[PDB]
Amino acid sequence: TPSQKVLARQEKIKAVALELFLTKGYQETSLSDIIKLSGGSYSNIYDGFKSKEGLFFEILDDICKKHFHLIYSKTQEIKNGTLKEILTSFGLAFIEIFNQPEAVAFGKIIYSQVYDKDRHLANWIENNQQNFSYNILMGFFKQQNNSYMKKNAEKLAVLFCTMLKEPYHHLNVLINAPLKNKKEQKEHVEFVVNVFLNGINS
Amino acid sequence: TPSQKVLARQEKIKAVALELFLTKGYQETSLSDIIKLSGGSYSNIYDGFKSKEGLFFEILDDICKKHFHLIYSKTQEIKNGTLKEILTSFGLAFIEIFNQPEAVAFGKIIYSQVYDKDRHLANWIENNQQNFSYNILMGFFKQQNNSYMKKNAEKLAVLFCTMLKEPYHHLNVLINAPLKNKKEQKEHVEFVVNVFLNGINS
Ligand SMILES: C[C@H](CCC(=O)O)[C@H]1CC[C@H]2[C@@H]3[C@H](O)C[C@@H]4C[C@H](O)CC[C@]4(C)[C@H]3C[C@H](O)[C@]12C
Ligand SMILES: C[C@H](CCC(=O)O)[C@H]1CC[C@H]2[C@@H]3[C@H](O)C[C@@H]4C[C@H](O)CC[C@]4(C)[C@H]3C[C@H](O)[C@]12C
Repeated sequence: TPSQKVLARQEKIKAVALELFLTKGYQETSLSDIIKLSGGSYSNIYDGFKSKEGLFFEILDDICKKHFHLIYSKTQEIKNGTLKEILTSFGLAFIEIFNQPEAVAFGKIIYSQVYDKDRHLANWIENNQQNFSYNILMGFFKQQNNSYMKKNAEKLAVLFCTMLKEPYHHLNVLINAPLKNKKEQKEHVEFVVNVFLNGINS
Repeated sequence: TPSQKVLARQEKIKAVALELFLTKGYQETSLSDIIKLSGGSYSNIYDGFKSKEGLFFEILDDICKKHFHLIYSKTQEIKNGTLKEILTSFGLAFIEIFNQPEAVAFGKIIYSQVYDKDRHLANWIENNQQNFSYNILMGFFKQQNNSYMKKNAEKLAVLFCTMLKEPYHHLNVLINAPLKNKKEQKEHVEFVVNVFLNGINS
């Protein structure tokens, strides 16, 4: 199929771009480096492919796609679980994802574009909001028969993700702070989930 | 006094460096730009002054100094306040600080050094840990007659700061997301403080 061939060609460009970002560095690599090693599989493929910035985000697209399904799965298959159980389910999958060297390596690439005048990053977030994981949590919240939970559902989703993620991913990215091993991951999830549901007065 | 003169000279270099970072851009400005406009007030002042990186952190030093005292004040003068009251006191001062364009402008400078091979940033955090604000919260926690609060005091301090700060400062920095106006600041503090103390089951 001509369509399959196109997709295959696209997966080729991105795989090259990725290997360069990883091998040579994001800042070091120009589009042309990408076109050269993509050989006759480019010519001009240009839709998210006009710049190395677009390619990175086309790649990040895929990664976030795979992140969602994967978190949705540990979630989808739970037996009428309590809030606690779906909360710690999501948590484990979420936190494991952000303690992979890949989370950090892409993290660094994003942080480095802080002075991008082209603003590819703003567009990406502005136009990929539906594909973020917290929409899963936000979804379970509105299901709950709690007016507080239902009216604050989005803010709560973001708040819980942050609690699990936050000082830590940021320190990983900026100064290469060590990742959490699964034991630590589990610990922190229980910890956060408890404060979150029950608060510290107890 | 010769010492006063030295300090004055130092405040001159940093004030120049700051104006350049703000006016010309951090990445755009080299040490020499700083030395030229500092005129005869440099020659080689070199202790945190050997690089533009050192100057930035010498400046950040001062800013974090002023941030601490200021937060300590809204805190220090409270009448045997409940955890709630010192929590919302700290919160307001903390969150107001991070919704100033200055927080964001320095935020951008830090994020941009993600590929700094000299690692000035790691040293700065590694060697300025005592001067961070959460040490204030960590301090009130250990005072509380709660074994949970006292044994987790540090993790709780960091956790509360994060809840107030986190998706938001990060989005401010990377994509220039809008700041919170004081009304929104207050709202978010009450919100966070409540989940934090009482959890969402209620
Ligand atoms: C918290 C909120 C979205 C909640 C979430 O993590 O799903 C904000 C905070 C930082 C933003 C994130 C990052 O700066 C970019 C990240 C890329 C990751 O692989 C997933 C999305 C990603 C993490 C972004 C999604 C979303 O805009 C983030 C995560
Ligand atoms: C949360 C924890 C420290 C808690 C705190 O904010 O006081 C971590 C997260 C991000 C780190 C911070 C930033 O990347 C650098 C920030 C500079 C700010 O003006 C104050 C400290 C500052 C904010 C850093 C202090 C500390 O290492 C931070 C804040």
